[PDB]
Amino acid sequence: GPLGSMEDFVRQCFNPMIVELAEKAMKEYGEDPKIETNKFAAICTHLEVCFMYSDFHFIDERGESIIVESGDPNALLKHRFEIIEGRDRIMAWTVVNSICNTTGVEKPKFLPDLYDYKENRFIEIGVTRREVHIYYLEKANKIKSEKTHIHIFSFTGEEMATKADYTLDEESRARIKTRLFTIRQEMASRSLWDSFRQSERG
Ligand SMILES: Oc1cc(-c2ccc(F)cc2)c(-c2ccc(F)cc2)nc1O
Ligand SMILES: [Mg+2]
Ligand SMILES: [Mn+2]
Ligand SMILES: [Mn+2]
Repeated sequence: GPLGSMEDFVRQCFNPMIVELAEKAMKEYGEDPKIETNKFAAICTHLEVCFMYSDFHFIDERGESIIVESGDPNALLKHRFEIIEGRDRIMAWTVVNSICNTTGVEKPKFLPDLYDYKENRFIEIGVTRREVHIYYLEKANKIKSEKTHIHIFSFTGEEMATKADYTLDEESRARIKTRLFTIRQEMASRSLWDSFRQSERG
């Protein structure tokens, strides 16, 4: 088929909010979305996964965890996850330090992606175009902590998580996997997938 542009793909297939947050993150770290386009798409994909991981998960009146998949969460409910990824540097650390000083959970030395109020731990989300075990070890090596929980997804449906503790039910994780499959399939239709896959480094 005709070769599409990654710019077009990102703008067509991600919510404008996600795209805007990704552009802002790249600007902050000194890279141009129109030049490092595979990186741009990876940032959007990862941000979306972070959002999808948190979506629909609340804590109820009794203080335990439930899923409300409809946009009418009753007002006594609190979000189960705090989302860190997508915030600018200052705000991200502001949220992390808050959680930490408040819970006694010690401060991570690198920004994690989420905080889980049910399991009382930070989470690092990975999304990899390579094998999940190799990417898990890479993430883990920036952590000598042992406290930040790691959850890796690949575009082929494999996952790896710290202590084989997957945190979420099968259906929630399946939503994420389905979305990654869709992203892969659409990129492939535009002849962008091979390059995007091959461009991952570590
Ligand atoms: O797990 C993560 C991966 C990335 C990332 C690394 C390399 C890429 F090519 C793309 C994404 C990021 C990340 C998010 C925003 C940003 F500006 C840079 C890296 N975050 C994360 O939490
Ligand atoms: Mg970030
Ligand atoms: Mn992150
Ligand atoms: Mn991450």
